[PDB]
Amino acid sequence: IWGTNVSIQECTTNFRNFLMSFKYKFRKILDEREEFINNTTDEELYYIKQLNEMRELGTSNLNLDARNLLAYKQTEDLYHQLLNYPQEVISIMDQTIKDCMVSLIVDNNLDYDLDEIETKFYKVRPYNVGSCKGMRELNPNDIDKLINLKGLVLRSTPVIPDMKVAFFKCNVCDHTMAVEIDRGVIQEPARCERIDCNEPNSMSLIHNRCSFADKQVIKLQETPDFVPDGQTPHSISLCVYDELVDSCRAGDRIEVTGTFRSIPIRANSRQRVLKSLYKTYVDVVHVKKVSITDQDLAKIREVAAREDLYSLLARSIAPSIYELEDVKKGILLQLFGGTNKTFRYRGDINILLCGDPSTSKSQILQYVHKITPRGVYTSGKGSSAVGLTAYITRDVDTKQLVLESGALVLSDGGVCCIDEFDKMSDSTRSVLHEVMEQQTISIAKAGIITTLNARSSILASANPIGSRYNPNLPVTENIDLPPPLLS
Amino acid sequence: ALPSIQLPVDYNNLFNEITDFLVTFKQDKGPKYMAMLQKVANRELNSVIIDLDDILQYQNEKFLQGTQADDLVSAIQQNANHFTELFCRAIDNNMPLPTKEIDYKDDVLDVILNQRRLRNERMLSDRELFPPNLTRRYFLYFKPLSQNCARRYRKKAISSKPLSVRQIKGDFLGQLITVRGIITRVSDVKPAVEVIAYTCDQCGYEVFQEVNSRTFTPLSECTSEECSQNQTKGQLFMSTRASKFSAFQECKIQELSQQVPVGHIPRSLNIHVNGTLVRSLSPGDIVDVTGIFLPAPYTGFKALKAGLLTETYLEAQFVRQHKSDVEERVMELITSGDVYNRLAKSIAPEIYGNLDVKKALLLLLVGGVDKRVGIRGDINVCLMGDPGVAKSQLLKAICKISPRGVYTTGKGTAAVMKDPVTDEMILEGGALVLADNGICCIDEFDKMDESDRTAIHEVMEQQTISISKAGINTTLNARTSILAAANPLYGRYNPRLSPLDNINLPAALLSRFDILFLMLDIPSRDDDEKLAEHVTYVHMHNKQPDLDFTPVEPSKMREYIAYAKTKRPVMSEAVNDYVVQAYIRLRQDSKREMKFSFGQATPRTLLGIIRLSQALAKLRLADMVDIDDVEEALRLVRVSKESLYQE
DNA sequence: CACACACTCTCCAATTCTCTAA
DNA sequence: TTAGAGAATTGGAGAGTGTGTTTTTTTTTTTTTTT
Ligand SMILES: Nc1ncnc2c1ncn2[C@@H]1O[C@H](COP(=O)(O)OP(=O)(O)OP(O)(O)=S)[C@@H](O)[C@H]1O
Ligand SMILES: [Mg+2]
Ligand SMILES: [Zn+2]
Ligand SMILES: [Zn+2]
Repeated sequence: IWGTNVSIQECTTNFRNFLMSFKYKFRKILDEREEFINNTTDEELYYIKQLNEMRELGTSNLNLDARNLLAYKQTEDLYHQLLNYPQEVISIMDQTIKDCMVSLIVDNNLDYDLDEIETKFYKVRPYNVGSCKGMRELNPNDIDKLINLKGLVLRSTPVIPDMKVAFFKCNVCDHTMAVEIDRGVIQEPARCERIDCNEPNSMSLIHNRCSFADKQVIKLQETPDFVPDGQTPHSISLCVYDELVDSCRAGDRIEVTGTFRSIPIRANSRQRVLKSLYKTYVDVVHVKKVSITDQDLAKIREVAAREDLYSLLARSIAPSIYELEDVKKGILLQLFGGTNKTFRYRGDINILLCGDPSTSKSQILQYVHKITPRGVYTSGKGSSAVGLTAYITRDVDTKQLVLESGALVLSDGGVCCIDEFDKMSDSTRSVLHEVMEQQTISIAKAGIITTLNARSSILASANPIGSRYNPNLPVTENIDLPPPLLS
Repeated sequence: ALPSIQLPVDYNNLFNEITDFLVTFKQDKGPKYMAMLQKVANRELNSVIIDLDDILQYQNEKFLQGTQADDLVSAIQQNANHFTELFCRAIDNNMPLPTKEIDYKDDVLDVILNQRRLRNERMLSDRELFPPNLTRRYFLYFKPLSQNCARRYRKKAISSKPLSVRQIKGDFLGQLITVRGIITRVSDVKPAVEVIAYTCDQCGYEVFQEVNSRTFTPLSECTSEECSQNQTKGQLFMSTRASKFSAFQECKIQELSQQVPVGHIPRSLNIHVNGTLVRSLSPGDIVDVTGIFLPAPYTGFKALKAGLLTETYLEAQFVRQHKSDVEERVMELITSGDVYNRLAKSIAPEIYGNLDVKKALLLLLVGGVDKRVGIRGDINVCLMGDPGVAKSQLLKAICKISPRGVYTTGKGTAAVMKDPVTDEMILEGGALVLADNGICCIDEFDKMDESDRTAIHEVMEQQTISISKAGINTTLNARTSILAAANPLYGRYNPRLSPLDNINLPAALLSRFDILFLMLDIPSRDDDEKLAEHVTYVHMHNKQPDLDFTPVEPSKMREYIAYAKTKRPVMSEAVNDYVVQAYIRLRQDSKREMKFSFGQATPRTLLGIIRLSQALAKLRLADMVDIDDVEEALRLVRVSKESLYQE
């Protein structure tokens, strides 16, 4: 390895002898774990079992852990070089994985296509590289060094195709050859490879006949529980290649491991002048989301055969709320709903929770929201989290006419628990009329005319007018809601 | 052509004097700077703070024995950028060898050193290569002269006088000056490249390129001797592993409102902190930044576009902030002074009366701790008051003493995104997030729109504000204690009218307030006289009419909260009983009274009672929650409820 | 404005060629 | 047919003519239709 005085051969041998003959017992004794009595889960060859699992499942990536290098004896310098020289280390680890798997195929006589195994690219994903480094403490000596980060992703750009293998065509003799691309440079041939033609400058790139990889820049955000209370959390830009693409949607919280790398940026596109600020990103190599069963069927039969199933479910709906026996019963029935008869018939339960302002009017709302699979908690008066209705937005970025669906839609089958149902606007009250009556939301705006299937369940909870509900006065005179909406 | 001029500075003599100073200076271990360089060689320190007081002392000492100096302090305050290089060169010459077993696990620079040295040596026998900045692992700064109080500072020592951004004229460019002002906008840390480490695909030779221009052009031409003589015309590839990077942060210092001449507008001045000074400046700072005021050039094309008009920045060198012994002191004050009746009057010494409101403000300042949920340890109070009553003065007094406290008005919170077009920053805060571990003093609470109504509602029962700008759904932690100062509409409060009718706040928001005080003024014969005497005495003597104990320091409250926060006073079972019968009888009397419906005791009143009792014990040692605490808490709650029924 | 890019105008010595060499 | 003296041509560096930028739509008024 250049700039390290480290031989690749010794590293490959170290990782090779680490692959087999290694047992999880070494890891169990590395961390001074008291419960090292286990034999099958510790003394067995963990990595050999993993390789067998890859062979019988045909997978590529490996969820290698960093501590396992410390557990073994000869792979301590290997671990330190992995932390210091992640690129070459990861490349040689992948090559060693491929060679070890083909050697295992050769040795165990488990017949398989050697060419198929050789063609497939096998990856390694070293996670738990070290302590949870802070985003704000990324001093510039961590360049090209493995970094562990924690945060919640803000957004994610679509797939960005990056060229891997070029494809030129001789525009005078129709000769085509592929030139591999290294470090994003085009090493176009000087002349035609065919000697009978050998025409210089006769090569034109055929863009759609090239080979492309997947790149997905992800804007990671510092987690709120670790940012200083004064300033707003900072952000860093991830980079995801050839895999793990769309493996972390916006809003997820993940622990990402990658090499902290910086690249120059061109001050002027036409010229080669480069800004001296070196925008930084990280090349992700593993993402872990820090955030159906026959036995399950048996459990369903066990709970269903119980005589007190109805009361048990009523209690489990809102365990922390006392009394409210019939309310929990109605909510439970709403969760199931009627049969979706077809030939339209709603086949769904809509429940409104009135009365004087109730903390449960909110607590049981969050409880049912957590219970229901689909649906989303939403406030009618505020609608800050979700607009509660489908309307066209100009997303600013590219300023395109993107149609974003409201809270009602996206909750088909689920329960769209509304809050502050009394204080919602009249315009969205009409949308509620439409969704509960027609079951669909129709939009005609900016040249887009369409009907969106809602098929949602409404569980609203509206506080009354005045200090508290008046039982003597009728519900209409207290809730401030149109009678057609209440019926 | 370039003319020639005669300047009496003699850089060579100055360099010799500099070397003598770095070798032969020992402050009243060996030499101080040799010890510092020894620490640097041990990789335990990477900041050579070249003090100017030391250089002045060195000059004064050698003045009595030969005057072997040329006024270095007056020679680097006139041109500091060159003397940074001179000091670095002198340090490289006198750099001691390490005297410790430093681990060299990450020795990429040393590996390049030995590799290139061996490659050069295998042909040198025929059987500087390294840029000076590349080998350096230290950053060199200047500490400005302190106060002289002598004839030496005869208007000299421009780094001693803290200037303002307006007084930084164009003739100070290149000098080592210091400015005083408030930081407003500090950028994120970016790696600024100092020298690139291009490597050639063939010829094996790597060529470095020093750069300080904010923009450069890659070489991409193997001009090495072997490559040129073989005419291989190899291309160069960057190697960030072998390159040298320095952390770069671009702050921006404004000027205080007291330094702005009448009718003018505050100016600003870009600051370029780099090296080990990074992350030492934050937007909520008032600092005396010392740096070299330098003309950043518009190098490129807008260069010819503009002309001689340069842009300036301050290369910061030294930042000086302005802004169990204490435990023993506050314990002794507890023994001597009665905190309950003393801190209350200490909050607003210049505000006469309203003592119980001040007592409640103490509970808000301390606040109970009930983080475990199943809840919250934030106390919120609203002062409906009356126009002409010093609610705003109380809010300002709370803000100026409460750590992480902010003051704001309803009409001018929330948040704004991407305010500057150029940098395009993300998720700028507001007013509630700033007082994260503090208090927000929302004056004019009634005159505050629906958007801020929803924002404060979210903050109040979530302790975290969120936005939905572009579907990001990001959120900002704002666990701020809320202190509102709404005032009645139609001017003066009407006691006859119902309290919620007098102020345009929905009962849903007000009912969630832990404690509420209606504190309106009444024309009397004696209270007004004492108030007038107090105010007029304040006008004469510029100081409060001290008539009782008036503690000033707020660190006692900080000690109390930090002390009892870990303690978390556990409530007694008898306490829980007495409060359950307290709720029973409170609800009973609420019914039997129903006059204004703004009272029906609600689970939230119980939670407020619990948190007030927790705060009271949190002020008094640990686990003091007993009948004594709950009696005072319920007395305060009942008094606050009665305040709504005053007169 | 001027530094860097793209490219027309322009030009000798190493590379090819065929008459006279061994 | 071989090792070596003569013609004949043209690609790779460089003289030079003309380019190409930096360069911007925020915030603040004024109008207009719905609300
Ligand atoms: N108890 C008091 N002690 C001392 N000064 C007081 C007191 N009450 C009022 N003041 C004086 O009143 C002025 C501040 O009153 P404010 O707090 O602005 O009244 P206000 O009720 O906030 O008015 P607004 O804007 O209608 S809410 C200062 O001049 C104070 O000195
Ligand atoms: Mg006021
Ligand atoms: Zn061809
Ligand atoms: Zn080269």
